[PDB]
Amino acid sequence: PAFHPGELNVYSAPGDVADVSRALRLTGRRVMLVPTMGALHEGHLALVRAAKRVPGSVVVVSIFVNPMQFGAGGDLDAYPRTPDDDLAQLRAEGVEIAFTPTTAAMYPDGLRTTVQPGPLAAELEGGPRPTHFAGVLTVVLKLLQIVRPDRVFFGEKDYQQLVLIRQLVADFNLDVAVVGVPTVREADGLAMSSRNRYLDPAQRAAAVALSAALTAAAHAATAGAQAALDAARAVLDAAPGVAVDYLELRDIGLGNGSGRLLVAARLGTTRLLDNIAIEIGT
Amino acid sequence: AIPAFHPGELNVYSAPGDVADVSRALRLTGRRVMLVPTMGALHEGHLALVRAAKRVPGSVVVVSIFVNPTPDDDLAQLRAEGVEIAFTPTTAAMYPDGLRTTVQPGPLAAELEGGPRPTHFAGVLTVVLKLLQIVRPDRVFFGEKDYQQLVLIRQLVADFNLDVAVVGVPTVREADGLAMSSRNRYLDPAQRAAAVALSAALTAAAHAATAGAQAALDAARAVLDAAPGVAVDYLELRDIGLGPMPLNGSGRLLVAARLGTTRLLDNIAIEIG
Ligand SMILES: O=C(O)c1cc2ccccc2o1
Ligand SMILES: O=C(O)c1cc2ccccc2o1
Repeated sequence: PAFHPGELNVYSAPGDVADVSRALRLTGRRVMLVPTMGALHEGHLALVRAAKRVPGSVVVVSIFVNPMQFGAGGDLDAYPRTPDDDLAQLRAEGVEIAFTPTTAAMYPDGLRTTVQPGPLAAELEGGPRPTHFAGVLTVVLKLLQIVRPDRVFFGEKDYQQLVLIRQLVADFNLDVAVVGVPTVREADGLAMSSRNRYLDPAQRAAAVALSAALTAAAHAATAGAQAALDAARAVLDAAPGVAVDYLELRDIGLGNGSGRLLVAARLGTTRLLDNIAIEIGT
Repeated sequence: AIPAFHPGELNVYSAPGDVADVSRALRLTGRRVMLVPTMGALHEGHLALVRAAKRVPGSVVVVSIFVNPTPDDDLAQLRAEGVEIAFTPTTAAMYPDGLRTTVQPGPLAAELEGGPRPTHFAGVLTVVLKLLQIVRPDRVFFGEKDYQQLVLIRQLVADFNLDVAVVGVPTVREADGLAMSSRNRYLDPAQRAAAVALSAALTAAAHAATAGAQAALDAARAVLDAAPGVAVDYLELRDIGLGPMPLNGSGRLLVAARLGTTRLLDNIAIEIG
C-alpha cells in the first residue's frame, strides 16, 4: 500500500496498516497509536496532540466500534457513528494514518481465542457487564499486534480501562509504553464524552454535579477520606435526577495518601463516568 | 546499554528484559531470531526442533526453558547443538504479579486433552504469548507430538494477529516407532513392550485409509485391542485443524492411553481415500 506523508492515509486492512507501520519504523519514525471508537471530540484530540508532540512520531488513530465489548440488548446499535467528521478532524490535526477495519477482518473466526482479564474486570463498570473488559482488552491486544506502536494513548476518563490496559501490557510483556492523558472538560467541568450528546438541556445542567462532587472531594480531602466522600455525596444528593450507580475511593491501581475517586451515575437513560486524583492529608 | 552477547557461544539470560534487548539488537544486525520454547529435560525430540531452527539462513537460536505452574545437562546439549541463546527465567520473573490477565482459548481447549485437564491449554497459550512478546522471534518451533497444542497455538497467532510463523516439526520416534517423550522412561518392560501399539495402530490406520475412514479407525482399534495393559482414553479422527472429519481429504488421527500411571499420546496424518 501507498503512504502519502503529511496527509491522512486511510487503511482498512490489517495487512495494509501492519505493512506501512513496520516500514515506517524501519525508517526511524516512531509509531504512535490512539485506539478510538470514533465519534471524536476534543477529548480524543488531546490524545492525538500528545502523540503528535513525541519527536519523530507518525500517528495512527484507529476507529473501530468493537462488538465484543458491548452486550445485549442493547448498546451496540446505539453507539454514535460519525466517520466523515472523524476523518476531517484527523486531517485538521495532521494525523497521517487512520486505521478503520471491518468486523469481518477483526473477527474472521468469531469469538475464539480471547483475553481473560484479572478480577478488576469484575468490579465497578464490569459489575453489571461482566464480559465488557475481556472484549476491550482483546481488541486492544489485536490492535497493538497489528500496528506494533512505540506508545499507545488512553484518556483517564475511562480510568478503570486504562488500569486494565496497563495490566494487559505488563502481564503479557508487551513492548509498548502506555500513556495516560488527563480528562478534557467543558468550561463548567463536565468530562467530555460522546455519551454527552444524549443529555437534554436539563440533564446537561444537572450533569455538572459529577465533576463538582469530585473536585469538592479533592479539596475536602485534607480533612481525610470520610470528609471527601461525604462532600461528594452531598453534592450528588443536591442534584436533580442524578441517579448514582457508584461512588468509590480507591488506590490508584484500583485496589490514605494517594488515591482515585470514581463516580458513575445515570441521567435519564444516559450513564456518565468521571474520576479524579485524590490526596489524603494533602 | 545492551547485555553482553558473545557470538558462536551459548549465552544464558534469566531476565526477560535482557533476552528482549539482545534479541532486538540482533535482528537490527540482520540475524533472524528463532524461538524454541521448552520445559527442560531435553531429549532428541527437542533437538530436532533446534536443528530445524538452525537450518534457517541467518538464524540465531533462542531456546527458552521454563516449567509452567537436568539444568547443566540441558545447556550442555544446547552448547553441543551450537545454540547461542538460552532463556532460563524464574517463576517470579515470568509471573511478577501472579496470575492476573490470561489467555482464554477457543472451545477446542475443552476437547481431547481437554477433558482430563480443563485449564491446561490456557496455561500453555499464556506462557507462549509471553515468550513471543519477550523474544519477538521471526519463527517459533513446536513438535507435532503435541498436536492439539500446535493447532491451538496457530489459533492464538491468527486470532491475536501475532507476527510470527509457527513451525511444526514432525515427531521424533524410537526405533520401534514409540513417540519420544521423557515419560517413556517410567515404563516397565511389559508396558514398554505394549506402548509400541500406539504408533503401530496409527500407521496401520494411515495405510488402511485407502479403504476409507471406518477401515482406518477399525485397523487402529484392532491393534490397540491386541495390547495388554493399555487403557485408551480416546482414539479420534479429525480434520487437520481438529474440526470434524470431512468425508474425503486430509485428516489427523489422535490417540491417548494410560499404561499404569503413565499417560501416552500419539497422532498421525491421514488421507481418506
Ligand atoms: O473512543 C474511545 O473513547 C475509545 C475507543 C476505544 C477502543 C478500544 C479500547 C478503548 C477505547 O476507548
Ligand atoms: O518442552 C516442551 O516440549 C514444551 C515447552 C513448552 C513451552 C511452552 C508451551 C509448550 C511447551 O512445550
